[PDB]
Amino acid sequence: LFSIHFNGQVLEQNHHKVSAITLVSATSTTANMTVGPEGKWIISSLTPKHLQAGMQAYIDIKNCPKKTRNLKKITREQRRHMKRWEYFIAAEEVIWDYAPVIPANMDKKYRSQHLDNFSNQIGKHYKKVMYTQYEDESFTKHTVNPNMKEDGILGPIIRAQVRDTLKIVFKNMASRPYSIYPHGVTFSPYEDEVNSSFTSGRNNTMIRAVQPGETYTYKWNILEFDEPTENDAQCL
Amino acid sequence: IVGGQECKDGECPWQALLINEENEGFCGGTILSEFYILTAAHCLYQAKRFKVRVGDRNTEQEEGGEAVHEVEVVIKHNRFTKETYDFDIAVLRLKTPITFRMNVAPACLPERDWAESTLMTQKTGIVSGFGRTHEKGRQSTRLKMLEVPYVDRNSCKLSSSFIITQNMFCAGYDTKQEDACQGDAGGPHVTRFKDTYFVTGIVSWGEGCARKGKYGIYTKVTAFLKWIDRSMKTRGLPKAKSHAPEVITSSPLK
Amino acid sequence: ANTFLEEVRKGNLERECVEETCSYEEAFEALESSTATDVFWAKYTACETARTPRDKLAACLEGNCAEGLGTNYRGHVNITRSGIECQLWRSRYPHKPEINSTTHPGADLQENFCRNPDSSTTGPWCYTTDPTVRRQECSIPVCGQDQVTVAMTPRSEVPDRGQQYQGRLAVTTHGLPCLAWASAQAKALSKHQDFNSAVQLVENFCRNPDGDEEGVWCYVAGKPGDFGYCDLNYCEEAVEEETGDGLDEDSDRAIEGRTATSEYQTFFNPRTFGSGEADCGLRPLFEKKSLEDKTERELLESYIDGRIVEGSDAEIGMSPWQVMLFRKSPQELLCGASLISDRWVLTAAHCLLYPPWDKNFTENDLLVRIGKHSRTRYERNIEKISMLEKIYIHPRYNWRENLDRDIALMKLKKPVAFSDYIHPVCLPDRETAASLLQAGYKGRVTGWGNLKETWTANVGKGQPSVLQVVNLPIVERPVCKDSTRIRITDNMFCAGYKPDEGKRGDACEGDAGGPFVMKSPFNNRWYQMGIVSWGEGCDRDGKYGFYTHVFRLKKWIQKVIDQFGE
Repeated sequence: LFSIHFNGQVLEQNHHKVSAITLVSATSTTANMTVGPEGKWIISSLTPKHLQAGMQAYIDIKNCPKKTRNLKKITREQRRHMKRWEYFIAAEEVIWDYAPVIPANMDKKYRSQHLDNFSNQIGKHYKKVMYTQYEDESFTKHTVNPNMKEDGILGPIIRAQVRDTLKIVFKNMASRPYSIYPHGVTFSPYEDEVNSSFTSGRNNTMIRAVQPGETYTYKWNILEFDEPTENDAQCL
Repeated sequence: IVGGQECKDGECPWQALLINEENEGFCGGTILSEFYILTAAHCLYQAKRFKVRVGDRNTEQEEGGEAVHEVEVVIKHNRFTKETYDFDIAVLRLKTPITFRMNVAPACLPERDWAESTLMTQKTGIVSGFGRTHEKGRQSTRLKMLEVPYVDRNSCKLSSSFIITQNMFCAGYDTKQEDACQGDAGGPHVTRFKDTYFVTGIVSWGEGCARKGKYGIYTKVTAFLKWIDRSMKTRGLPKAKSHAPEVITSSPLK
Repeated sequence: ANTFLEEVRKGNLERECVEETCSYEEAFEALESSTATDVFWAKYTACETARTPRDKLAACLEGNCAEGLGTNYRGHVNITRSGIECQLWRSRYPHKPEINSTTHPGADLQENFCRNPDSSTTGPWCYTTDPTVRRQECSIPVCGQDQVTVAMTPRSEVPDRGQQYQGRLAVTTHGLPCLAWASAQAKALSKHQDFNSAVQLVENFCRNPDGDEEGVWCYVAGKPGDFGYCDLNYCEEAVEEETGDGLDEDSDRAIEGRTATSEYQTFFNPRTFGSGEADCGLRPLFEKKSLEDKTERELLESYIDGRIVEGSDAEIGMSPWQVMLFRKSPQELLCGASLISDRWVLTAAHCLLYPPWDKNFTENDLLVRIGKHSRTRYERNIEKISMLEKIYIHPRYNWRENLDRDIALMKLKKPVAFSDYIHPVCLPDRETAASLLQAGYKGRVTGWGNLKETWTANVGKGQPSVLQVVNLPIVERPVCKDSTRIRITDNMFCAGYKPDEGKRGDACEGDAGGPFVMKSPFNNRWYQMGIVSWGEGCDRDGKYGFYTHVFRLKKWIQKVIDQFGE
């Protein structure tokens, strides 16, 4: 198989707004869409079982003024919800292990071997970085001191809407420059938040390299042109 | 196809027409016993007076000495939403007791157990009512009671813009013909379960009644057992034999 | 048609009275008729010459030709000689016949054909629908000498509201000639007129010195009153959606939250107009207290869509403004009106001037009552009877075509006050709706059952005491073209409910020209923009009304209040 994906630009397979397709033996399927702003998007052919040779591609979107559609930016005079809610994410190195905090079914394979100083292997202080979500400009404690339990090391609950102000205030503080990238989202020419090679002028530059200690906010306004269809489920 | 057939003059007692002192009705009720008449709360609140007459198959005409069931006062309901619709059930406090005649037949009381066996089997139902929920241009002089099927719960929250809870669900045909606001408000959607008759629906208007061919709104009195029990035993024994039986109660239905 | 019982009167009268002796007590019991008894003397009596034989004429026995004088027609012939059908008998529009529909309903007073209500002078004539002539005779054939009566007609054949105009013409509208500037009175009433910059000047032709986007005019003489405007045949291009590009410029939200002190506008001057500038949209009821009663209950259009309207009840206290017209003797309901302040009162023009009706009022028989919730009741502590004394006609009063701008304007001299039952209303301008094309806020057109007793009859509902509102929804344009057989000017739109099978309707309530008072959702204030004209949709079979786009005429009031100080 081939785990293909259309970064940024979202297709419409079977009249359904999707951005991924991974079947086998060349399934009889075609799609179509409508391009957006100019830029350099990515065709991420991320195939884990097929990477010893190389398979990468991108999208080169220029600008030829021919026709203009009736695409309105904001919602049509009813929905806005302009709020000052920016998702705070700090790439911390809190002590997180494979076994849960005080395991229930007793994961002795990792508790008494790698979780602490038992068996004299790794230790207790780890550097496992996890993407969380804070409630203020502190970068040290979220809604609670530990985690939300229901997600663990996985990302918590994040919902998007019109003018959701997806301003990911990312501030790395570990030992390797990290960033963030939502699956299939169109951003601004100023902020990156996507593995893009589009390095143009200072006006349309985008760099996601966030060194440990430096903070960067990926500001972009998610509006009505970032929502799926009507027949599918609510939140994709 | 079974269309809008009128009610029979035999087994169709549940029709307590709630009118006014003048020649102007508003909604209807449900006959179950001699101390409580289930109907919508907007029948009396934000309306006019209250005049009930059981066994009245026609409003303009009269079939003799049969329509007599006057009401003294009335109260409201706790969960009754004034703006929308939710648990829209009100009890009419009659003033004169009426025996069991031909056009006045009693019915057994519902229970919480008939909630998982009545909705999965009887996927249909009948809506008894003179026709006062949609009093626009279909005011029939004859007591009409059409048949409406039951639909899945996942297709009732989108029938109207108002989010519907569990108390009310679908009780009509698909988006084809006119199957909503049938009969009088507070109309009994009694479903013949098995050897008995238990009402399980009250037709009410949500945002009024216009081009509502999608689905209908009908309550479920199986969950309303805690309200019909708190307003029957806490009131005590009938003092003057149904005065008020008993209207002297708090507004949130005790 | 089913059983031998109803088809017995056709073959009964054969050789007993057609060519024999009969009168009243000789051949009366051989007819068998219980309901159609009195009308039998008029149906059989039609052949003025002779009724013999039977298998030849068949005019005064069934209904085919019009031998004799022509009084009825059984066939379905709606054509006349101009394409427009005859006027319906169950309504009086635009003229008023001698009889209505209350003298004899047994003679089928429906289906507008070719009949004769009074004497016969030529044949089955009709009433002219257009205000041009008065009668339009038909061309119904006649037995015997098949000849054509009258000769039939084959009837076979600057953009941006006009700014940079350079035409060379000088044609008035009615009959008010205007001279030039080299006469004597060149600069008369011109002390506060706001001059713009667009068209140049000229000697004696149609020009636009003020700078109006409506039309051009000149300084006429005649009588010290108003002035006429020039007319030019442009094009029928509608001001619908713009075909350029495809984007807009409107807002996107305006967040829910009443944060508005006093951001109102002012166009007129308090000096030469009076009040009605600041006191607007401030009713001591449920406006300043930030509350909601049972008035504006209009949520989303996707309530549950719409089916058939009914018209609910009302309550005393929700309809403050109520300006109508009445007569001192007798006291009968006329048509609706409006009020912009406390002096100039405007109303419709199709209820005051009608040359064909031969009734022109002066400055005494034109009364006006403001603030009323019933008809039989009569108080004094809540309202006061007003009185008019000044009348003014409209320059472009071309009502003989398709009713083009029929709005009158009087003047009130009684210094009345403003309380709970009397509420004034301002007027919008242009600096607030420059791109609000995707809207359509309706007004509060109150009134009882008055329109049903002015043009038609409508037997069933008399004069109800319920403040019934009138809905005026917004519609496209081709909705009343594929099904409507009569043409309509692009200046006026359509208003009506699409019938499903063939039902009538109940949407012509209120008054004949109620006030269109709309609350502005920007600062919570009632505004007045537009006047409801003549309505239609309850006399045929559920059609569409006609309402002309009358949104301008704002600067015309300012240029005629100059005689208050002179």
